Amino acid sequence: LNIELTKRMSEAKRVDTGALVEAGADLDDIPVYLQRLQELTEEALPEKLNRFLDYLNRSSD
Amino acid sequence: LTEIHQELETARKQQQSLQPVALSWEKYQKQERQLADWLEIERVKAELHRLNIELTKRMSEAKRVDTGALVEAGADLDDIPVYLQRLQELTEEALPEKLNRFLDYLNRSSD
Repeated sequence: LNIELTKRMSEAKRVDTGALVEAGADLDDIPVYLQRLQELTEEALPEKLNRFLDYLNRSSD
Repeated sequence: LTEIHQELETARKQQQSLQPVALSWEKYQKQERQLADWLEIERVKAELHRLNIELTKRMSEAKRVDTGALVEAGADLDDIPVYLQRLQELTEEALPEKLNRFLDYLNRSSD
């Protein structure tokens, strides 16, 4: 499990652009990632898709 | 020439990624031989845990910067040999050729 977890964390840092850059790839850094995840599932994605659709409607039309 | 330069840069990046894998694998080999001689055990096994975590992280890194050959294998200890082979195949045959080609075409576009 630990191996997998570490591997998974790596891929996260592979795609992150600064959200969890300061974080590491050890189990002690697991909560931070989790927190980030909930944010991406709570406020970032919803509001940001809202902004994208608002721009696509106000502009391009 | 830019295509050739990109090939050379990718080869250099792959070799740089691979080398820490080799260092960590040598450390793991030393620890494994120590443990085998031992057969207190818990401390050695925890060090093995740490070394395997480092090994997997380095293997994943090397996979990230790979563009082919390493795709067959995975980021597991059993795949350690192939990566090592790749490193050699670079340091002796891939990186030199590439470099020469680059240093050739660089002179072919300027002189």
